[PDB]
Amino acid sequence: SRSSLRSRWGRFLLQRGSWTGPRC
Repeated sequence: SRSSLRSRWGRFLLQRGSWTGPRC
């Protein structure tokens, strides 16, 4: 299935909302 675009925001978002590492 096309879970590479409609699902990319699934794990990716976690890097912007779940991964608040030391960076601005």
